[PDB]
Amino acid sequence: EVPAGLGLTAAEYAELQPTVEAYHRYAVGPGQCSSLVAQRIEAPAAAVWAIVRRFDCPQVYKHFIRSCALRPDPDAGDELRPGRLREVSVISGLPASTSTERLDLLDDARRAFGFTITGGEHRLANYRSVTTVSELAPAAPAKICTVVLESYVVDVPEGNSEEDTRLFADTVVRLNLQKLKSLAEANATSAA
Ligand SMILES: CC1=CC(=O)CC(C)(C)[C@@]1(O)/C=C/C(C)=C\C(=O)O
Repeated sequence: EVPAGLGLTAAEYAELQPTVEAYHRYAVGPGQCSSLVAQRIEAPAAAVWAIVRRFDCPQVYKHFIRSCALRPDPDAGDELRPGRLREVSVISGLPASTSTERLDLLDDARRAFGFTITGGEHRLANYRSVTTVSELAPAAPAKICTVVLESYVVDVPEGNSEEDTRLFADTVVRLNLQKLKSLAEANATSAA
């Protein structure tokens, strides 16, 4: 029952399906499309999640982001609560110059993250994203495998097709996850 084109095996998806059925699901309207991307990372689940949970600094693992600035505190000092907004700057030439994104879900216990795009300069509208970090622990002593799942839903512009939009989003998402992998694996190598 593994969704087509995912990148995860049957044994792996069987464990992750509760996390898939809980955090990654969407109601897709005629002018919308959704997708789900998986990334395997060889690194502890805490290290990967520690990078992902930082809403203030997405430019660390996110490929096309030159700089980012977080909006000042509406009465929350030490912790980033859901409802916070950030303003993201993107490299030149891309469909988007800049984006304003809001924190939707941050759960440290269940290791789930999410955010929505409100406004800015870009073609993609109403982009909702959910990122979960999951640990697959072998009963016998094997290497560490952490699986990151990131799903989204987005509106398709009237001039753009569904593939062209989805291919673009999948591309950005995977470059983000490949960087997160590269980063967390280099950090997990030096520590022990
Ligand atoms: C790099 C870039 C180019 C655009 O045209 C749209 C937008 C500004 C939203 C974007 O930041 C896309 C970000 C995506 C798809 C996922 C994310 O970051 O989690």
